[PDB]
Amino acid sequence: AKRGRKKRDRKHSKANHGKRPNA
Amino acid sequence: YRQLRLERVVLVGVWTEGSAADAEASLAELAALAETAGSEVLEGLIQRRDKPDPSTYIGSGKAAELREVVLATGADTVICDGELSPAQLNALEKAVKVKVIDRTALILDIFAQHATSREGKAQVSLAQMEYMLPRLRGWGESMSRQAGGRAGGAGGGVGTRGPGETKIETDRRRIRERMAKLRREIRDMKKIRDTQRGSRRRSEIPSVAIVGYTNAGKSSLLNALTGAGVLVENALFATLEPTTRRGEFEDGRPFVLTDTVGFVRHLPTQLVEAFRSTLEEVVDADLLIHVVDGSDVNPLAQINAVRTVINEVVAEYDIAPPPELLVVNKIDAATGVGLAQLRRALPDAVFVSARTGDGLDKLRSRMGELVESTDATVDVTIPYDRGDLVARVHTDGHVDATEHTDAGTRIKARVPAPLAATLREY
Amino acid sequence: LIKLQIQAGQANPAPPVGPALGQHGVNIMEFCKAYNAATESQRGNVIPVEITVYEDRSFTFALKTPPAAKLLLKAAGVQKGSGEPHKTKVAKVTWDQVREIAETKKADLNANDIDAAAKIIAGTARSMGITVE
Amino acid sequence: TANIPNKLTANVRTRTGKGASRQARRDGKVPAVLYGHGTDPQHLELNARDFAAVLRSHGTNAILTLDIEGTEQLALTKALDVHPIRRNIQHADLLVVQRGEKVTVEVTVLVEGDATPGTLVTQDANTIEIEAEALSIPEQLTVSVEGVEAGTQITAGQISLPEGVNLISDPELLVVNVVEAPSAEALEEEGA
Amino acid sequence: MKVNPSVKPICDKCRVIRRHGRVMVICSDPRHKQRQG
Amino acid sequence: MLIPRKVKHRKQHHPEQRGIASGGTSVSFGDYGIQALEHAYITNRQIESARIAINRHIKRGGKVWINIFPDRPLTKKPAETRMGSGKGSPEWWVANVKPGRVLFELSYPDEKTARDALTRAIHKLPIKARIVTREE
RNA sequence: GCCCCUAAGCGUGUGCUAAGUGGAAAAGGAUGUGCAGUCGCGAAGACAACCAGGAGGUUGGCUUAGAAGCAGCCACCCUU
Repeated sequence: AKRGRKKRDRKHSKANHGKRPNA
Repeated sequence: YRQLRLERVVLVGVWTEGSAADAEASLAELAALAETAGSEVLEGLIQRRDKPDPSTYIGSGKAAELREVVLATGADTVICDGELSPAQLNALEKAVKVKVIDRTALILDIFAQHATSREGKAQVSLAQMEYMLPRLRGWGESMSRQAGGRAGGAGGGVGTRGPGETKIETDRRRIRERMAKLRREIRDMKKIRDTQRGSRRRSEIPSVAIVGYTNAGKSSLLNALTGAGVLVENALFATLEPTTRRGEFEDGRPFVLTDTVGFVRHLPTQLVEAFRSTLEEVVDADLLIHVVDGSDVNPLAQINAVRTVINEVVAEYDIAPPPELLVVNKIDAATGVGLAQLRRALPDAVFVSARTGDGLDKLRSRMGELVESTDATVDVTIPYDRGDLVARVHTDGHVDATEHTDAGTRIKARVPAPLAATLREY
Repeated sequence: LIKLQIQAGQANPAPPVGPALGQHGVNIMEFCKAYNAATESQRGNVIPVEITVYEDRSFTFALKTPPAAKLLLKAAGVQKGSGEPHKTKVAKVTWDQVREIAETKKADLNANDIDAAAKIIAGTARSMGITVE
Repeated sequence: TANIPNKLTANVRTRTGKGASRQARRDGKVPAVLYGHGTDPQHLELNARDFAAVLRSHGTNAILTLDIEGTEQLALTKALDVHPIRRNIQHADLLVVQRGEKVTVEVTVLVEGDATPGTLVTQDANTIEIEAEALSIPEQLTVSVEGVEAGTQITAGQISLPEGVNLISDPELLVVNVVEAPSAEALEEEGA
Repeated sequence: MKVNPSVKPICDKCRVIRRHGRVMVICSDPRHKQRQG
Repeated sequence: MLIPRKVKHRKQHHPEQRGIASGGTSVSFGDYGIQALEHAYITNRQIESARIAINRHIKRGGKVWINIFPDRPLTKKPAETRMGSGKGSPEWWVANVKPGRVLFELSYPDEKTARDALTRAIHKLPIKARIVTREE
């Protein structure tokens, strides 16, 4: 689960503005 | 477990033992069990059969009439008064096109729905898992419409297909592993059950175990005698775990009253090995209180069924509980005029209504002789300055009155052996 | 120092009296003789006694009295009673010892104040429901 | 019974709208409307703290003499809006009134005595409409249920109203009902 | 020292505390002592 | 047991949960109430357990009132059957609740124990809930 | 984005952070601090502490193996 959790939580960076593909 | 729609049921049986009266009693017992489980009995019938048919458990013509009557009554549930096989039930269902179960299925369902604690809930769950174990291949729905459920191919060398064991074998393996884990768990909690009463039987004290077929005590006798109110009911198999209290004589020695769950005749041989609580309790009990109903059609049937179960467990566990006194309660109900018939061959038939009642003075006075076997029987003379000569001579259990003297007092009562062995001096 | 209030018309029948007399290194019969000669002679009503055994083994008691709650016990009352507060009437106390009730003892556990009569008028009366009329 | 009006301040809202309302609310003010029989639409910005304080002290029915740029306006609260999640005010309706106006008002009822030692007491609806003058508005009317046998239904037909007060709603709606105390069996049965 | 994410006093005599960062309950009775961890 | 006597449509979409509850934001029947603070899908067994706890706390007095009722048959897919081929059978009776809605109400003399039992019932629910009063 | 890698600020001021939280996360609990209001007391020295205060008929209650302030119980209109 850790892999998916990290992947989808990376979207919370200031550069992604909370939207991240495949997440 | 899964519970579905009820209240539309039919009952099918085969009368191969006993007489017509006994077959009718079995039918009535099944009807009462279904009623308690939450069903409405529509039609229950028995076939005079030497042994159940190996196809439908009833026979071709019987199945025809059952289809007719069930179609006319608009029911969709059939109940067999026995322990049918997957082969039996497959045809018994294909002949009617409605759900089919048996008395053991009914009993497991009611146990599951009445279970109070995780302990018994897991026990009943294991019982039903192990009853449904045979129906992996026997589950035609599981093993039907399955063309290509696996890789039906071979070859020399690379195959890349990894059902290295038959899909049915994998199912058997997985369910066996589940059941093994559950069995390990129910064995493990043996220690938990033990340590719960660990304090008990350490300080040895008389233990009277109240035994009886289902619907006999339902903890009513416990509530009436000890005075502690616990779950008591007129329904069947309501008390799902034991419970002890302090009730005793005027003597300070406690008579721990051990509750027992009901024992229905013709058990499905799945709980008698799982639900060990009551069995261990009766094994360790000092006295037995056998509960009987004085207005039943055949109290002796339940009496001997209980006696047989007790003897089986006794021989299994290498013990011998000599004290076995019966009590024919449920006489205050006045629903049985065979009181003289019972009394002419069965002493100690005190009367208590189904849920309430009194008149247990004679009961207690007759029961005491079998548990009041202490060895104290020591008298002493305490001197003028009693001071601390009150600890275990008066502030103890089985302590009696005595005379008085100027030089302290002549205590003519009984002092317990372990508590006061030599501390007293004549 | 021990004090008692249960039925005092006794001749050493019960542990509170017999062993008490026979213990504590006191005379086996002197205090009992004085007790029976004085209090039983005086109708042997409820007679609380305090033990203050001096070095001479003699502690003279007095004509003690129960509180204003249960003065009838000594006056003309029955030993019966109740245990729950605010219980139904059991008996009455006539206005004959209105001041004598205050002549027995005047103090409390603490050194707070005085007028134990003005305290007991309503302190230990409502405990069981005993009435005073 | 004759209360005294409470002095207060209230400034005319310069700009209106949702953004203005939110900004004023964040600041601490509250937008309200002062209407009246004189047909005088107004948009005032009251102080949330003072408004809450006067409500809690003098209840909902409190004469607020709010200074309208020097001159005073006698205002009577009609209804108020409280956000469900914050319990914070959002607006209220004020009626500009004078001395000598028997305007209808809404009041609550409490109980002084509790109940008998073998029964129970409950509240049906503590909302009664009365006719009281503008300068004298009662509040929190008491109800006598001191040691009263159960089974009775005290409506608004036996409520003692102060001088110069009249009831509006019929004296038939249930305000209180002294019902017998249930047992454990009934308490489990209800809602089962 | 029954440990669990949740604790609370049992008697009026035992008192909560934040010892060494981890929260505990100190009781005159050794049976009621607990820690969060 | 709290089950609807019948339903106009036995299978229905999932109930949209958005915003704050327009109504049921105060104690009407009782005096102290359970004001929820998060979207939740309450069920018959949940409410039954909460009521059991409340009535076990309360012995022979006071009163409790259920505010919400499960009136949405929520269908769970049947046994594995992969996926597809029609909707599942009704298996739950759910009630949607949004923030601010009142679930339970009670009127009890003993205020301390009343609030205690209310807090216990709240803990039994799957969402945060405050205790509110009929008065302001 | 601006300490080094890595270009740009170990920027300026007002506060929080003790957890490296920052630099994953829930139901739950909880004398941390940052900061709003508020309670009867209340700079009378409040409050804590040192403190004289050790069975009032106080061994009653349901009772007598004692109900021995005291296993426990339904009440504390009780004061120079």
